[PDB]
Amino acid sequence: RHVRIKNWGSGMTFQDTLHHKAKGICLGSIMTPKSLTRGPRDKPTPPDELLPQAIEFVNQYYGSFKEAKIEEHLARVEAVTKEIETTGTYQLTGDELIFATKQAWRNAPRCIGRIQWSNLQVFDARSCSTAREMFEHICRHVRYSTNNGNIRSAITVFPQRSDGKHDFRVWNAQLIRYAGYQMPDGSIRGDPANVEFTQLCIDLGWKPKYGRFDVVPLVLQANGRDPELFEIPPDLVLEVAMEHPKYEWFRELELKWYALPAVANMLLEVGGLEFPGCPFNGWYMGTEIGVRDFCDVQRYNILEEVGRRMGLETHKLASLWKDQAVVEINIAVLHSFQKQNVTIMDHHSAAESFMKYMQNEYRSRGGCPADWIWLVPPMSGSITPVFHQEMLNYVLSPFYYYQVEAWKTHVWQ
Amino acid sequence: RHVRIKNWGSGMTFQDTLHHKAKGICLGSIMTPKSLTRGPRDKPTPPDELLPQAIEFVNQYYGSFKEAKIEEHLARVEAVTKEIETTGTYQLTGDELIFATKQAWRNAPRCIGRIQWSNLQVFDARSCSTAREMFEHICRHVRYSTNNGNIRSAITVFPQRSDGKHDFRVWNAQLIRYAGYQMPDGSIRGDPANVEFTQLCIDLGWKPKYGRFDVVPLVLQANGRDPELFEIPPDLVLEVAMEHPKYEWFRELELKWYALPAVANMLLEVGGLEFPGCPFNGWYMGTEIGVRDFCDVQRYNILEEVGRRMGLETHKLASLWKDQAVVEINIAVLHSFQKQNVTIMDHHSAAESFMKYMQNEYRSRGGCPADWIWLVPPMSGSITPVFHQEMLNYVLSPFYYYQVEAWKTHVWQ
Amino acid sequence: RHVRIKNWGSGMTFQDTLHHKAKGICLGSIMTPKSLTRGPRDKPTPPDELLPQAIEFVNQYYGSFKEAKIEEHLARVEAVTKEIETTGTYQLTGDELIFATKQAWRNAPRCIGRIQWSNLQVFDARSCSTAREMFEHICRHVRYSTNNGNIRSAITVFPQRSDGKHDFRVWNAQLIRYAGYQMPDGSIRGDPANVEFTQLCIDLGWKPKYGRFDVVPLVLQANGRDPELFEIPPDLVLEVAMEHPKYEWFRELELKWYALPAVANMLLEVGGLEFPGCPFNGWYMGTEIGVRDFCDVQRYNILEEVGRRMGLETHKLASLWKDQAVVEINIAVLHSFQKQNVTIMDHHSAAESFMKYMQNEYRSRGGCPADWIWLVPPMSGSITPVFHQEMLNYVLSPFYYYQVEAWKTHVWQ
Amino acid sequence: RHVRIKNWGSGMTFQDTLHHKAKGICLGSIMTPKSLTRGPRDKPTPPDELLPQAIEFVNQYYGSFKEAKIEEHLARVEAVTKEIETTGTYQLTGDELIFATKQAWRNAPRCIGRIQWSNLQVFDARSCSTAREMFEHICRHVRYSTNNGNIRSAITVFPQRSDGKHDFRVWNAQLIRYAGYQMPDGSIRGDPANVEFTQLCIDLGWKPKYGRFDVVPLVLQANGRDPELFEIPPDLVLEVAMEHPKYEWFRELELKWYALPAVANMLLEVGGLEFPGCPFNGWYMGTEIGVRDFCDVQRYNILEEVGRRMGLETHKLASLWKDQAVVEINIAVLHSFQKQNVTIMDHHSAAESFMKYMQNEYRSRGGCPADWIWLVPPMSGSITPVFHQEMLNYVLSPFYYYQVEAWKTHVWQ
Ligand code: HEM
Ligand code: HEM
Ligand code: HEM
Ligand code: HEM
Ligand SMILES: Cc1cc(N)nc(CCc2cncc([C@H](CN)Cc3cc(C)cc(N)n3)c2)c1
Ligand SMILES: Cc1cc(N)nc(CCc2cncc([C@H](CN)Cc3cc(C)cc(N)n3)c2)c1
Ligand SMILES: Cc1cc(N)nc(CCc2cncc([C@H](CN)Cc3cc(C)cc(N)n3)c2)c1
Ligand SMILES: Cc1cc(N)nc(CCc2cncc([C@H](CN)Cc3cc(C)cc(N)n3)c2)c1
Ligand SMILES: C[C@H](O)[C@H](O)[C@H]1CNc2nc(N)[nH]c(=O)c2N1
Ligand SMILES: C[C@H](O)[C@H](O)[C@H]1CNc2nc(N)[nH]c(=O)c2N1
Ligand SMILES: C[C@H](O)[C@H](O)[C@H]1CNc2nc(N)[nH]c(=O)c2N1
Ligand SMILES: C[C@H](O)[C@H](O)[C@H]1CNc2nc(N)[nH]c(=O)c2N1
Repeated sequence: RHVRIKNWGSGMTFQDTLHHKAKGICLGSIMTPKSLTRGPRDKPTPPDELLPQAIEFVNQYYGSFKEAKIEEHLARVEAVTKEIETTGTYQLTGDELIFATKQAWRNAPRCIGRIQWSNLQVFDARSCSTAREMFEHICRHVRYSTNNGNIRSAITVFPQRSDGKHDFRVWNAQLIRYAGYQMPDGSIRGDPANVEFTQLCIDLGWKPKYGRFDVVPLVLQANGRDPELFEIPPDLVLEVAMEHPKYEWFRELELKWYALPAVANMLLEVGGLEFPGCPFNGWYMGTEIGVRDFCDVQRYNILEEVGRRMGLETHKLASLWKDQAVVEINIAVLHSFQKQNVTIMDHHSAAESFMKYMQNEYRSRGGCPADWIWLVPPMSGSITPVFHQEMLNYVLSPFYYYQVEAWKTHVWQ
Repeated sequence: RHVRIKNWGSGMTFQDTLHHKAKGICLGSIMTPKSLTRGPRDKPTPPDELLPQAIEFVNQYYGSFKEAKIEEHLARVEAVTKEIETTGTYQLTGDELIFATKQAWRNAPRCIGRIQWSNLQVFDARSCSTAREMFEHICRHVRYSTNNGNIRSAITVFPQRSDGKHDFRVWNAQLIRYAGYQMPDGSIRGDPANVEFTQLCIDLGWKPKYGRFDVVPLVLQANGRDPELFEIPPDLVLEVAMEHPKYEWFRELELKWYALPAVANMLLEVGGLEFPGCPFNGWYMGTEIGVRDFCDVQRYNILEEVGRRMGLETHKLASLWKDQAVVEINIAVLHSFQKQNVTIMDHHSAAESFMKYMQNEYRSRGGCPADWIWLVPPMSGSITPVFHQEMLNYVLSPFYYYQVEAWKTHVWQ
Repeated sequence: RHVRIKNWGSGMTFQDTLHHKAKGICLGSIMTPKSLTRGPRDKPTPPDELLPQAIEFVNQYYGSFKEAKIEEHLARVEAVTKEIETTGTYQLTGDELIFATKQAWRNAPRCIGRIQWSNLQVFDARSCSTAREMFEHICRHVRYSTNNGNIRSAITVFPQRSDGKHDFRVWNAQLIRYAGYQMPDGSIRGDPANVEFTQLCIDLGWKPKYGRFDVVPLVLQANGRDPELFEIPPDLVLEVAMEHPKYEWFRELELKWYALPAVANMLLEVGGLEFPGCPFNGWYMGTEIGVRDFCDVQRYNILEEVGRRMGLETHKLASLWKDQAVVEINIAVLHSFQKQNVTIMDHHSAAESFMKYMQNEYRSRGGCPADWIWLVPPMSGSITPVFHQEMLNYVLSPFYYYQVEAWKTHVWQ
Repeated sequence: RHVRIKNWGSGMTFQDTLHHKAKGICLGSIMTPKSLTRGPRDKPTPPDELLPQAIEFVNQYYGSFKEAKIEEHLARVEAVTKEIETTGTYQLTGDELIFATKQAWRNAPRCIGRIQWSNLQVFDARSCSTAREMFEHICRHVRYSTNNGNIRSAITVFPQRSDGKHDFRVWNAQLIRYAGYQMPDGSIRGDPANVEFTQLCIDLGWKPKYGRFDVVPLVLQANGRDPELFEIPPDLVLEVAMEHPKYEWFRELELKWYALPAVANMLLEVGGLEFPGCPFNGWYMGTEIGVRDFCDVQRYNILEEVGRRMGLETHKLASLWKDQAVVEINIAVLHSFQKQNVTIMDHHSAAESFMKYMQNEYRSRGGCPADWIWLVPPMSGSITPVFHQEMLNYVLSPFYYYQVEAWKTHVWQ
């Protein structure tokens, strides 16, 4: 049974059926609902409970293939059953893992970038062992993805959970993020969103360097142990200085940003197994840096200042000065990234492509999970076509769930 | 059960309890869910189930007063219970109404303009009997709200619902909307969302004027009977012609819009009762006209034209040429409404005043129902505090529901 | 002894030999130098001193012909001597007259229109005797030249002056002009520059209408007699109402002007004869009305008002507000004229057309008399080629001279 | 004898007597006429042709002081007479020079700045001895007058002409001026009026830089010797980059202009002495950059382009596009110089003051020598009072004369 949804802009309608295949988990605009969280545990998933899911994942994987693969399918099911019954858990083939990481992306309902899903570099780092080693893998990763400014998407997978006590985790939210500091006059220099995390880093040893853009160290957690700190060697963090193609004074704001956006603190779910260490990256969309990173009040908040030097009437709020200023900032980001041969995509182009993605999804697998709230751009929203797209939002499997900030639960062994 | 609600903008965090007294009706971004609709009926609501709700609301009414008048309260509940007795339904004092309209405004979650909820003008018209009287009651409503420039808000309540066979309802979307016509060569002229309806109007005998800004006539329904067209007198329609502070050429586009946004076809629910005609108006928000009306591909869609006219790089999408037009078009709208002294609200001031309201509502009733998707303005979203506010969405009584539009069910006499 | 003459704009460089013929009469920018006036006299030009000037002209006339008839040159030269000896004066042949009016035009150093000179209607009114009769020829001239808006150049020539005591003249500076009146409160209303003359008319019987554009009557003198008033029928007075093509409000200044510019008060000198009655007209140049008639402080003086009305910064001198208004008014004039199918020439075309003329003159007769001060338009001067053209000013024969205005010398019967 | 002259705008007339004192020298609109030029010579000015002129000046000087200085005056008259009897020439006191330069400024009849005359830095450089020494002096002068943007007027005076074989002159017509080059395909780059000169320096060994705004070298001539080239230190050449305050695109024209207008190539006459080296500067009038430098066909010629940039009907003349652009360019010039904090006066302000200057001169020496052709701005002429003022032109003494340009008449060592 089918659910009707309409693109009010084109009149085109899809019939969504893939929903009636969803894990059945209005908590309305909540950023991190419980429904999308996967907490810690501390005994391994009951093996009885894991079995049906593993058959289901094996079944998904095999029915992904061009011709039927009967022989090897039946083989794999038996194989997997025995493995769980005898060992409590199971291991997945090198391929299975590729397929899952790609599928879980495809299933991520907040990612506008999804047209790229079939195209994802998969770093199998499951046999990883000290934080020493986690750090090395993460560099192998950043080097590949930064690709001399021609960003590519890639994922690095650290060994499954077992226990719920021997977790491999990156504690940082993103691989590369700017520090933020509470200054003695009560003011915040740096990135206010990160005041808390940086404190943690300082507490754990890091020398606080008191600057607008200091890159915070990796906080790496091997086998559930206490975390250890590593600094990403600077020449692997690729950055872009902001300038504006018309306004000189832009350069004087002395603004820059990193090229590579990588989520680190999220957990991957596959046929019942959980990986709490999987950092993945794509490339940036204009507005993320422009609108958010630079104009959000709780991030860099450069909006007021720019209005002032565009000489706008920053006091009559009705003059739309704020909107003008946003747009200039956003041109500046794109322009800088282009003037520099560093991959980046504007929100219009993104949305356009997402519409094509959404189209083939319905055409090919009967559906497409999507968070409208997340997918419609932080700026000039109803000008993009996704704005007028009725969309359904649901949890499939494989899937990327958020977990609980690691420090919130860790026991300092 | 108290539910946590954060404003990632400031940090300020609300507790929410009000959700609990919501007779609890992911249908994600669906424009009109069945959840939010009030269908047609052919019998009157059963004695049995109409009484509990009748009581419910009288309760609300009284425990909202100066203090608490104890036996108007038992003598009003005496009244109602014995009123359902002898004709199985009931009346509301010329005054329980003033309350429930103001209350159901307070309760409509998509309205960003709810700081003004107590400042409403109630036009009692529940006695009214030809459609041609409906017409006059509406023109009172209009001349009043238009107020020669300075807009005030008003609702007009028509007779409730007996058999359902005898409904009083306006078929229009809003009172003032522009007609849309499908031209000989297949092209469209006017407001293209309204083609549909303009068509219907013509079939009911309206002479089409084949013009971009023609005001479509009222289609009116006297208790059940077929509908009759009455055109509004042209000088009860206040309109603003568009021009730009900086762009003399903007006039050349010859664009204008109406002063007054009113909603004809929603149904009010009050402690059990249903009123299928209750038009209500407020004043316009900048974007509704600037962004939405003018820029939407399925509306006037002038964006391409304005960018040619500002000579931007209208072929390189990533030049943000779209985002600039949209700003400039909106300054035009905002500026034109000041130049001709007509109440208008830019989307910032709206947002801010909403945030103040939302704060009040959580302070004084422990909850504020809000549909994030509708409240965040259609341009420059994240530059308005509401974007960063987590919100809960729920239906209370009294409430304004959408109906299936008359022409689709109404049995043709 | 040719004089070098450089056009700094082009670099092109003429050699003037025609100044050698100048009757050799720094009076820098004086509007009416003594040497361009022909005063009254009160005895005929002495037979003696006239004779050579008559021959003079005669050779110049015949030496003008393509052909060259020697025996007619002699026949004419003979007729003339034998005419001057016996009458004391001579008579021009009809044809000689055409030639002479045309030549004096060519010889008018202040007239940018000269490209047109070979092409000019000549009305012979030398046999005229009553003032009423003068008035008839004049309306013939006006209907002819007005030509339903397609203006044509023409001159009407009244009886030569005989003894200086029997002059036929028009006292009016121009055939069509608006009255200026001195109001009781100090202020002036109408054409301030014309208060003076208006007064005289009132004095001779005319009823003042106290209106901004009131057409003054004709003040006509027939051989010596006190002048008489006739009003040109409103039908022969073609006018144009100013509107601007972007500013509706322009029409609110209720401005108009007349289509026909005719100098009436000047004196033609041919071969020692003086005709002090000879009005001639051409078509208007934009700027004459736009810059001069409307913006001269001592004329209609509308400039400040057009300023306020356009919204410019009219107390900051440096804002160039004075210069923007003058451009817009000047457009209104051209626009208005086009709009009503009435010949008008803008000052740019005029400039260029003069340059083509000047150059032909240098080619064909070795010189071209030219008053730089009068020829360079009253706005955007250096933008016209005549500005960078070095010129010589000098008096040839025939020639149009200024006269001492009649009322200043006339003795009244 | 008195000479009456009218201001047609104001009605006001002066009578002029100062002209009787003019050393008695139509040479019509000639830029650089014989009568205002001052020959080279090869003998000293014969002593007793000098004498009457020396007494004359000495008389003027003492006559300038508020209270008769009888003794000191007589002393100086004999002083001088002796000096001439015995040396065949004379020196003038440091003070007399200060007085002369100012008087001669007052007497230069083409300078609308003259309102300032009483107010001039006078660099005595009469002791000067080499071309290098000349260069030294000229910098003192530029750093002084440039005065950090706040322009001040100054004159530097090099040693009087002796036998006029040992002249001291700067061959450059102005101090700072841009080179103009004739490019290989005959197009002209830079300042086309300046081509032939720039070629001269190229030939005296300047390395041509082939840009738009190349500052030319100084061509210096000491003691009649051949000249030598010096380049002004670039940081003494203050320039203004041009931007319109409404049109961003203006900045894209990439125009700038120097801040200091200094005339070198003129000769000072005082009491029969000739100074062939006296460079003077004042500050700019808007128009001479905006209208002339930027719009003359023979200059930077931008008009066509700005027209295109502005959407104007550059193909239909009568649209007055040309007039509209010349305005905006001019605004840009003033606005640029104002924002960059550099003295400039606009042509209305200029003219309004000349008018006060004139009116004082009449009040107080019975005259004011004025070239109307040069005084009336190259734009909106009629809109400035001077257009309407009849003015007399004549040569007093002291006086700044023009010279045969040095390269025409230099005996090449
Ligand atoms: C072609 C490259 C990609 C682009 C252009 C892109 C674009 C985006 C953007 C703009 C967001 C929202 C970011 C924000 O709100 O702060 C997002 C969210 C997300 N994307 Fe992507 N994406 C890309 C690749 C990926 C990849 C490779 C994965 C993992 C396989 C992924 C999974 C997600 C997830 C899980 C979110 C949720 C955001 C959160 O709460 O942190 N995306 N994507
Ligand atoms: C005080 C003036 C008012 C302002 C400024 C205002 C503002 C707005 C805005 C901007 C919208 C969204 C428009 C759209 O998306 O098409 C809206 C929708 C709405 N408002 Fe208001 N409002 C006002 C008065 C009222 C009143 C008097 C009522 C009823 C008593 C009301 C109930 C609603 C409802 C139910 C909607 C949803 C409309 C729909 O789905 O068609 N508002 N309001
Ligand atoms: C094609 C038609 C003509 C045009 C466009 C034209 C243009 C002009 C203009 C623009 C002026 C200056 C007006 C002012 O500043 O007051 C002028 C002055 C003059 N033109 Fe013409 N002209 C035309 C025909 C004639 C004719 C037919 C004659 C006589 C044969 C003539 C002789 C003069 C004279 C004598 C002046 C100086 C008049 C004065 O001081 O009032 N022009 N002309
Ligand atoms: C307040 C300062 C001054 C201003 C604003 C000013 C303004 C002007 C202007 C606009 C011109 C016409 C320039 C042109 O068409 O190229 C001019 C010409 C002239 N001014 Fe000045 N002036 C100033 C000071 C001086 C000084 C200090 C002198 C010499 C002492 C001077 C002597 C002249 C001379 C001789 C000319 C004739 C220009 C030529 O053909 O080279 N002015 N002045
Ligand atoms: C794969 C990828 C691609 C891309 N273009 N951008 C990204 C952005 C990742 C990111 C960076 N900085 C902040 C965020 C989000 C806030 N916008 C993370 C977040 C924060 C919070 C408080 C809740 C939540 N659910 N998610 C996400 C990831
Ligand atoms: C009371 C009031 C105030 C105000 N400022 N603006 C308005 C706008 C009313 C309006 C005008 N034009 C179109 C609409 C709605 C779209 N936003 C119509 C609509 C269409 C559909 C398919 C669903 C829906 N729920 N509503 C609403 C109403
Ligand atoms: C034949 C012709 C053509 C044309 N296009 N314009 C005209 C303008 C005639 C005109 C109209 N209004 C005033 C004037 C002149 C000043 N502009 C009159 C005049 C006045 C004074 C005080 C002195 C003088 N020499 N000339 C002339 C004539
Ligand atoms: C002291 C001073 C002040 C000021 N505001 N402007 C100036 C003008 C400097 C200047 C710059 N470029 C050209 C000129 C003159 C053109 N108006 C040059 C010139 C050329 C010719 C051929 C003749 C002539 N007499 N004068 C002058 C000087
Ligand atoms: C499909 C999607 O829900 C639809 O385009 C909605 C989105 N948000 C909106 N928000 C407001 N305020 N008004 C609207 O019409 C819409 N349209
Ligand atoms: C309250 C609300 O959920 C929150 O501010 C969200 C809204 N939508 C978003 N959408 C994206 N893509 N990224 C964000 O950070 C947010 N913030
Ligand atoms: C004083 C000066 O001669 C007078 O204002 C002149 C200037 N130049 C002119 N030039 C033309 N063509 N017409 C005029 O009236 C004038 N007026
Ligand atoms: C030919 C004419 O004299 C030449 O183009 C003059 C005109 N008037 C001028 N007036 C000023 N002030 N400066 C100039 O260069 C000129 N040029």
